[PDB]
Formats: sequence, structure tokens, C-alpha cells
Amino acid sequence: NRSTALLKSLSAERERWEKTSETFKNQMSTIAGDCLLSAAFIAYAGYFDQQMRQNLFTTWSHHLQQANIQFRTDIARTEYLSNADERLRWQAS
Repeated sequence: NRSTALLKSLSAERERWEKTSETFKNQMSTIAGDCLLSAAFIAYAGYFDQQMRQNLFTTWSHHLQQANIQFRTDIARTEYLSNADERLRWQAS
């Protein structure tokens, strides 16, 4: 059946989507500290230079660590907020 080949082709995307849905509780529980970092950056850090921005972000993250706040560490700031479409549109500009 053509449907069999279709579904077996779609099995990989099914696995992707189920794996994504599995960890939704951890995807959601960390919005607090992550948004704290991101909002502090989007408020203050626009005046500072690269070194000062990095220092200030590091201080925020360390304070969140001290306070037992759930936040992702490996997610980069632009990759955290800006998506692919915004990045590509800006690069086109």
C-alpha cells in the first residue's frame, strides 16, 4: 500500500514530535528564570559593550543559580529570543 510507505516515511517526524512532546514539563518549568535573564538583558544591556554585556549576563546567571531558579544555560541569547525568520530577514536588511 502507498499508505504504508507514506507512514513509514513519516515515522521519523513522528518520533521527532513525540520526543519533543515528552519533555514539555521541563520545557515549560524553566520559563521563569530564562525570561528573567532575557528581560533584564532586553531592558539594560543595550548601552554596554561586549565585555560588559557578558559580565553583566554572567552576574545575572550566577545570582539565579544562587537562588535556585530554573533556567537553561546553554541557550544563547539571540538564539533564545530571535527565531530563524527574524534573523534571516535582518540579514537580508
